[PDB]
Amino acid sequence: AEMQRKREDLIKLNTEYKLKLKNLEKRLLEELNNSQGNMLENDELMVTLNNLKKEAMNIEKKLSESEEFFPQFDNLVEE
Amino acid sequence: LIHFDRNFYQKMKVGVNPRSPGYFIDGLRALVKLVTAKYQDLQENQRFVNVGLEKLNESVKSLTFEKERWLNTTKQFSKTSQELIGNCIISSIYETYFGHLNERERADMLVILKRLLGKFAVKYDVNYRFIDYLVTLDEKMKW
Repeated sequence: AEMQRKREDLIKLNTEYKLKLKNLEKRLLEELNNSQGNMLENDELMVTLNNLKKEAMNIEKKLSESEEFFPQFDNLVEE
Repeated sequence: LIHFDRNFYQKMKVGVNPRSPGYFIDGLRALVKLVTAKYQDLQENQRFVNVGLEKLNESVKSLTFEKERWLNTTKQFSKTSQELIGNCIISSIYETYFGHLNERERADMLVILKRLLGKFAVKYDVNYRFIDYLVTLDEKMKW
């Protein structure tokens, strides 16, 4: 039950976080062009980009366990 | 593609060689339309990380040099582009030859295709999925 539950979120958070990676890159560049001569407002998005240090590396966390999950999935298809 | 079409009729179709090349032409026409669609979009995202490389260098501060160290993504692009030619091969074949095949009949041809991709000096994504590769989450929702 543990691996069929994680199978759904594996390709879900694969696409979700990569769409959030494309979504947060856009939110960052919009305020960097608005606030460049202004104060460090970008900082108010950079604490969200500090949260992104979990998100960018969340991807890397899940890709690492994928290379471990997939060959176990394919072992279970045979029975 | 020749070795695939020759294998498609050989495995799938029953009735001895009444019928001949159709899909082959359309399979080729799909690849051309797919590689041009993908190389225009590979270079579009490569242009989005090159325009972000220009913008981070202008600024430089404590954590921002981790973002600069995003040559892992820039390094990653070469591996992504290496496989797009052979990835488009499988995608084109799925659109053309697979539409009317069984669950099992699709998978099995994929094997013969992938091992044909294995003999040739063509690089493909080993962890590959037709849905995720050509379906967009906005369309996947819509359907």
